[PDB]
Amino acid sequence: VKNKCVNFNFNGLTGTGVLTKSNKKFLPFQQFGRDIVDTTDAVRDPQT
Amino acid sequence: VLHLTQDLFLPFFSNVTWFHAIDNPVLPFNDGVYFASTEKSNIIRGWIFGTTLDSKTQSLLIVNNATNVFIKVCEFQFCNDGVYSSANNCTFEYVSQPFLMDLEGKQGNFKNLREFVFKNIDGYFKIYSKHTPIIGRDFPQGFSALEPLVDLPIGINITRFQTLLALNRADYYVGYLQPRTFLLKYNENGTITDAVDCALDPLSETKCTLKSFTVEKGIYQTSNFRVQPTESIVRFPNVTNLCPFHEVFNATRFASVYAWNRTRISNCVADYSVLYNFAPFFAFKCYGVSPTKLNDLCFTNVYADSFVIKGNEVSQIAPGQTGNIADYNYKLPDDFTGCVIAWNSNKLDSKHSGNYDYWYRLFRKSKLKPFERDISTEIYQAGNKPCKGKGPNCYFPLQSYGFRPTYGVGHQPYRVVVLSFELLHAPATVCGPKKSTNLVKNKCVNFNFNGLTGTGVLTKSNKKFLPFQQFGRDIVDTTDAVRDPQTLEILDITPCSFGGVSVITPGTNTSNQVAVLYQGVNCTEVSVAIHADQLTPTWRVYSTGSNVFQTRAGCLIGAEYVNNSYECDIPIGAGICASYQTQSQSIIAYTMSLGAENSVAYSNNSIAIPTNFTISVTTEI
Amino acid sequence: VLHLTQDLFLPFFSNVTWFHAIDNPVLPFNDGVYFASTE
Amino acid sequence: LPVSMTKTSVDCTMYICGDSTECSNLLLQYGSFCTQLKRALTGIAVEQDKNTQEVFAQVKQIYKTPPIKYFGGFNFSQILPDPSKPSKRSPIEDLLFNKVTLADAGFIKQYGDCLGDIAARDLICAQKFNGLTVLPPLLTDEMIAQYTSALLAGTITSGWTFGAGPALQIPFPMQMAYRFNGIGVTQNVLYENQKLIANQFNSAIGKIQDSLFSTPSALGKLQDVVNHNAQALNTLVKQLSSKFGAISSVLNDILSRLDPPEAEVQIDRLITGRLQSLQTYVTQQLIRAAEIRASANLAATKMSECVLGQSKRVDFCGKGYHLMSFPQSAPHGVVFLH
Amino acid sequence: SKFGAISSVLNDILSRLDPPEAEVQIDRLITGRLQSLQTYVTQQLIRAAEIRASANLAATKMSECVLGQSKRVDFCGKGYHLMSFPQSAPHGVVFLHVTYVPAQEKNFTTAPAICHDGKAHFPREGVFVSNGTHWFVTQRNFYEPQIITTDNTFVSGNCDVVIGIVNNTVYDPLQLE
Amino acid sequence: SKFGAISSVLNDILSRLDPPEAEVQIDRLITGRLQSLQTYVTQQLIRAA
Amino acid sequence: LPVSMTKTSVDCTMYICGDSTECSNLLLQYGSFCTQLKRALTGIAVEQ
Ligand SMILES: *[C@@H]1O[C@H](CO)[C@@H](O[C@@H]2O[C@H](CO)[C@@H](O)[C@H](O)[C@@H]2O)[C@H](O)[C@H]1NC(C)=O
Ligand SMILES: *[C@@H]1O[C@H](CO)[C@@H](O[C@@H]2O[C@H](CO)[C@@H](O)[C@H](O)[C@@H]2O)[C@H](O)[C@H]1NC(C)=O
Ligand SMILES: *[C@@H]1O[C@H](CO)[C@@H](O[C@@H]2O[C@H](CO)[C@@H](O)[C@H](O)[C@@H]2O)[C@H](O)[C@H]1NC(C)=O
Ligand SMILES: *[C@@H]1O[C@H](CO)[C@@H](O[C@@H]2O[C@H](CO)[C@@H](O)[C@H](O)[C@@H]2O)[C@H](O)[C@H]1NC(C)=O
Ligand SMILES: *[C@@H]1O[C@H](CO)[C@@H](O[C@@H]2O[C@H](CO)[C@@H](O)[C@H](O)[C@@H]2O)[C@H](O)[C@H]1NC(C)=O
Ligand SMILES: *[C@@H]1O[C@H](CO)[C@@H](O)[C@H](O)[C@H]1NC(C)=O
Ligand SMILES: *[C@@H]1O[C@H](CO)[C@@H](O)[C@H](O)[C@H]1NC(C)=O
Ligand SMILES: *[C@@H]1O[C@H](CO)[C@@H](O)[C@H](O)[C@H]1NC(C)=O
Ligand SMILES: *[C@@H]1O[C@H](CO)[C@@H](O)[C@H](O)[C@H]1NC(C)=O
Ligand SMILES: *[C@@H]1O[C@H](CO)[C@@H](O)[C@H](O)[C@H]1NC(C)=O
Ligand SMILES: *[C@@H]1O[C@H](CO)[C@@H](O)[C@H](O)[C@H]1NC(C)=O
Ligand SMILES: *[C@@H]1O[C@H](CO)[C@@H](O)[C@H](O)[C@H]1NC(C)=O
Ligand SMILES: *[C@@H]1O[C@H](CO)[C@@H](O)[C@H](O)[C@H]1NC(C)=O
Ligand SMILES: *[C@@H]1O[C@H](CO)[C@@H](O)[C@H](O)[C@H]1NC(C)=O
Ligand SMILES: *[C@@H]1O[C@H](CO)[C@@H](O)[C@H](O)[C@H]1NC(C)=O
Ligand SMILES: *[C@@H]1O[C@H](CO)[C@@H](O)[C@H](O)[C@H]1NC(C)=O
Repeated sequence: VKNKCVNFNFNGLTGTGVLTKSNKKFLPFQQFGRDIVDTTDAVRDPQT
Repeated sequence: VLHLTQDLFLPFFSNVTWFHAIDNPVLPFNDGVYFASTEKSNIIRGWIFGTTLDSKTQSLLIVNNATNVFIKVCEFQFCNDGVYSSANNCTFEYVSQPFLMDLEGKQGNFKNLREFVFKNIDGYFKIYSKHTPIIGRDFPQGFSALEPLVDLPIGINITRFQTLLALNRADYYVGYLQPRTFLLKYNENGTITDAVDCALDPLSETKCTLKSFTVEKGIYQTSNFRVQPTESIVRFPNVTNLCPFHEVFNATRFASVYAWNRTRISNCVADYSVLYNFAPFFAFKCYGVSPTKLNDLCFTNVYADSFVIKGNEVSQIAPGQTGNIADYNYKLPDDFTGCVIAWNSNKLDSKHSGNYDYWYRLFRKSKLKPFERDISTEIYQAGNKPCKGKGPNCYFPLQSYGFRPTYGVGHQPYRVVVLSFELLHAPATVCGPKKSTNLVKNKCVNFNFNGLTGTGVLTKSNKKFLPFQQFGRDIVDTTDAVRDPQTLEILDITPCSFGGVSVITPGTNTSNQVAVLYQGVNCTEVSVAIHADQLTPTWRVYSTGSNVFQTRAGCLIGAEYVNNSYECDIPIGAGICASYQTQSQSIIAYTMSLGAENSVAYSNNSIAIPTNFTISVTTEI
Repeated sequence: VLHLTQDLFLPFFSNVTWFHAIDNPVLPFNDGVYFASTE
Repeated sequence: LPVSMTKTSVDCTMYICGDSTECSNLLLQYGSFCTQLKRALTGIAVEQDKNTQEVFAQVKQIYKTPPIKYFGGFNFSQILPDPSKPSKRSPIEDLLFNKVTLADAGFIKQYGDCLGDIAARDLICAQKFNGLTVLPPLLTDEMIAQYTSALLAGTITSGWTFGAGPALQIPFPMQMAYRFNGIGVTQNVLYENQKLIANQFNSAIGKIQDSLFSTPSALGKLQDVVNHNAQALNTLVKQLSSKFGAISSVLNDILSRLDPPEAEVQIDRLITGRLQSLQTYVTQQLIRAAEIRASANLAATKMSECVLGQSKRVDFCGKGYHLMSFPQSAPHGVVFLH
Repeated sequence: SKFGAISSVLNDILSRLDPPEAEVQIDRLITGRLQSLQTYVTQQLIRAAEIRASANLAATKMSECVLGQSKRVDFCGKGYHLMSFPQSAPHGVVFLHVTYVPAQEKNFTTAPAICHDGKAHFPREGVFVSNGTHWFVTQRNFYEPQIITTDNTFVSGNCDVVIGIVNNTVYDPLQLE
Repeated sequence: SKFGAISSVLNDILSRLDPPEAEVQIDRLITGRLQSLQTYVTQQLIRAA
Repeated sequence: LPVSMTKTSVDCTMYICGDSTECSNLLLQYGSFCTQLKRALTGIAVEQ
């Protein structure tokens, strides 16, 4: 359920917000995402 | 982003030990190991870990082959060359893709550089690998990020490390990680392009404080420098008398709770191993002090109140407790700083046909205030009768702790001795067994004077210590002078070269050279400290003799004093400014030039009046 | 230094009862007593 | 008018956790909460330096008095520098330095004599024992007197022209006449009572020096600022003897008495107390530095108006119709002679 | 920052622990974050008070330098101020002071007054200046020599009290006509 | 404001708990009120400036 | 134009510990954290 306010519990990372497609360049080992202030920014879909 | 992290890293310009292979020494493992190797196709298979590498401690094997790996946690015996001969307690196998990638452009020019980093934080063994087609240099210098490959929960005490070889008919580069602070420059793609260690050089360390890769022109306060004690002196009482703890525990008639036998422990050395020995311990709840580190403390007076009491009243005894015993028989003070001890004694307080020797009070007119004995035989009043006797409405105060060799756990004759300490500022008479070292003056040194731990410079003094005086202080209430227990002399106490390091540098887009300041400390002390390698900063700035300048604002290292006068470029303090000026370029320090020296032609009848004018448009923001 | 302390101290300009001798009354003890004698 | 305060660079790690690795590790759990403190103190130091620059460095050219000193009968030898004195400071200036006592000079490098203190170590050694140092001001008290002398020689030999552009020499009686013309009195009146006004000027110079001497404290503002800073530092250091509701008030014996996973609570209690006290100190220093910045901006405006010219605003440059103002350097401040 | 708690994430601690202790960690996070926020607000108050002082300075500068000529030296830029022009900047203002700055000057001579006939003449406005041979009257900030006249000077004195006086002749446009 | 203690009345919590633990709630109230007073004094100093 | 504010002289001992001896004892363990406050308010009143 993208582009909609949703409660997410991604692989144990719980939070609130809106999700959508992205054009990141995650390396294969990368799993989470963050910012300079270490705020969880991107989550790789574990089943997609 | 320029994210900064604190984690085990290989220090920049650290030392990797380069070996050869033509027997395979065991390398110590501590805080992780960096590994690298350049081989034509394959001469290294894997690594083995563990402790003592025998069939007594769990070990590891990271051997590889052409198609997979062979990760396992086992207790192999030995091979002395099929790389093991035991699989008894060997579970937790693991198989996945191989760790070694080798590619050639139709030529063996590629030594397939293989960088590996392993570590064992809270178990969870982590392996990071990155293969770079070999260039001209074996261990060159260009940056290469390291990516994780696997992380699985090992949970064994990795201390030793070894490698495996291959068969046939300049590699192995190994480094050690220690905990440092690193700043990493993250590429737009998410990769790592540049990293800087915050323990390498002044410019690097500042770079790691102005969190960026460009340190612009100016002077930046970064950290502090502190001399490190070359030695560690402890001075403890001249006597080495073992305390009579043995006699306190080797007693045969530990008095009952209603009359708590209180012994005194003074002028002795308390070694609590003898306390452990005479103790099938069941309850060693220490409150004011950690029981483990009991031999490193100096106490003024030690109290050993001993009484035998039931099982549940062992749980009863504690500060701020309650019960028939805790209220009318033995109340510990709330602010208790000490240990209570209970070990079962059914062999000395029991016999056939019974034993009713022991006593306890359930009847007291009021609560027992902390550390008070109320030995007295008065019948408790009930109602309003002045009755003096036993029976109904006239109750005898204390009843019996009747003991026979057969009860349940909560009702056996537990033996209880409590230790009460006085851990305050006083001349202690009881200390732990320690070796009183010698005295070294005029040298930063950790001191443990009669249990007063600290660090600083000691020396002779002309104080007028009165005979009872033991300590020193100031209006700020900090220990200043401590009298020597074994020489009866006055020794002052000082900070161990505390200051502040500021680095003067021009913009990194201009030059990489730097000038370092140690604030409010003569360079003679930092020069000897640097030559003694006892300075807290690890970055050692070069000292060519021409780069030392004792300023009024501290002392400068790395900049030469130029007697000329220029406009201030970088303010250091006390009228001294440093700047990057041509020689062909270097960093110089100079005194302020407040402006051009000018003289007016004032006279009795001489006047200056402009014959012209200009219109100037300035700006203000 | 001008250190300030809080302890059991004889109050300034307080009552001090002066005795003589020529029988040895028992005196109450509370929060300590200050004793002085010239002989 | 105060111009600056003592610059401080209190350090978190040493002030709160004296060389204790576990204490520093548990302090790292509060984040950069105190990197803000170091940044604020650095900003205060830089602001004080800029305040001194704004107040005093108002001339780009350092002027010098003529070798002869005959200003139409006016006696000024009390405010120009004295060559014989090594510090090259005016007699008016010397009283100012002798009537203000600094608790911490800062430019002492006092390390090395805390061992030689013999007696109980003083406030400075105590502060060094717990990581609170004093940085020295960028402009020393000597070249600040050079700036003051440059300003003084600019006024008495060039009038107010040097405050605008090139310094144009003009006889002192003539500058007096022009300032008089600036307050609505004909320049002629001066040229018939030059002797009387010179005698009155000399008498007032002499009496004001005596007034600033026999007085108990006419420098109350500067001494108040110095006392405030010293008292703030003393209150800062004194909180290190406060248990803050823990077993003891010393990190070294707390770690040496309790094992790590029970001493953690006590060490965290100390961290909470000490960080709160340090935040109190830093906020109060920020407030006082803002106050001193306002005072120093007032001083800079007063210099630029009363010194580099005649100010028509009544009761700004002292009481009465303003004529001139001679600045004098003071410990952490400036003193005007309107 | 964990501030001394198990974790720094509220949705983590809540969904991992049960109130009893937990609350304890959430209270720790409260006493950390609230104190941090109070630090932020206090610093903002300090900075906003300083900016208010700077803004009052700017407003007075505008009202004086722009809406008029300011006689206070050095206030509206360096030199004899003439006018200013304000310009808008992000979160601030930029002033363009236009100041009159003098230029090339020459030693000439000067005397406080000129005694024509037993009476001392003083300049109505300007400076008594001498080329070196012929005395002249001029301005203060610009050289513009003018012939000494009874209108360019006012007379009051006795030629015997003013020191530095010089002998010269002042002209009158009345005797000729 | 209870500040995370049993109650906000000091006279109540002294008579309802014994020192050992009471001390904890009293310390909580202490650090709450003292921090509130610190905020008040800082804001008053700002207002006075 | 404002010229002065109300002069306040709060006292820590009562404000934090209403006539409670054990609370005074507990507050004493916080050092001279309240002498500073009384000094600050007194200085503010004098400044007004
Ligand atoms: C508690 O019981 C202890 C053991 O008897 C007493 O300690 C010792 O008693 C022996 C008796 O011969 C002494 O020789 C020895 O010096 C030591 O005192 C202790 O006194 C006693 N205390 C009380 C308060 O009863
Ligand atoms: C006053 O100063 C002016 C500039 O500061 C002079 O103007 C100059 O005139 C010359 C030609 O004479 C130009 O080449 C130059 O660009 C400038 O415009 C002006 O002459 C001068 N006047 C006097 C009397 O000195
Ligand atoms: C200017 O004012 C000076 C004040 O210090 C005068 O110096 C004086 O010198 C006399 C000795 O001649 C001392 O007795 C006196 O204490 C003072 O120092 C100085 O003479 C004076 N000069 C002129 C020209 O007025
Ligand atoms: C004094 O001021 C005089 C101005 O009137 C200057 O005299 C001039 O001299 C020329 C001839 O050289 C005359 O033709 C002219 O009318 C004027 O009088 C004179 O240069 C000046 N003196 C000096 C020393 O500059
Ligand atoms: C200006 O001119 C006056 C006459 O025009 C001079 O007065 C003379 O003074 C001398 C003595 O100096 C007398 O002897 C004579 O009778 C006449 O009064 C005056 O001195 C002169 N001043 C200057 C400075 O030249
Ligand atoms: C997840 O597993 C299902 C079941 O086999 C499979 O159909 C799907 O492709 C898998 N997706 C991923 C991303 O592993
Ligand atoms: C590597 O070892 C595994 C485990 O025995 C085996 O399955 C695999 O075939 C081996 N690959 C080779 C021999 O190339
Ligand atoms: C194997 O070793 C582990 C690690 O000590 C141990 O926990 C386990 O009991 C052992 N298995 C046996 C003894 O069967
Ligand atoms: C060895 O590792 C195990 C894994 O939990 C741990 O229990 C043990 O404490 C470690 N050894 C030591 C000496 O700490
Ligand atoms: C009493 O002393 C004997 C003598 O060796 C010893 O064996 C025994 O353990 C001691 N008992 C206690 C309780 O200390
Ligand atoms: C300490 O003991 C030794 C040996 O008994 C003695 O020589 C020395 O004088 C003693 N020192 C003091 C201070 O008692
Ligand atoms: C600092 O300056 C020099 C150089 O070290 C030397 O006299 C001594 O170490 C210090 N001087 C004083 C006065 O402390
Ligand atoms: C040049 O510098 C030296 C010290 O580096 C100094 O002793 C000397 O006086 C200086 N010369 C001049 C002319 O200032
Ligand atoms: C100015 O006049 C005084 C007194 O006549 C004299 O001492 C001084 O030398 C004169 N100076 C000049 C430059 O003429
Ligand atoms: C001391 O005792 C006398 C006699 O009872 C009494 O008069 C006096 O007031 C007492 N001292 C004080 C300070 O009250
Ligand atoms: C006036 O003459 C003096 C003496 O030579 C000289 O120093 C000064 O520069 C001159 N001023 C001028 C020419 O404007």
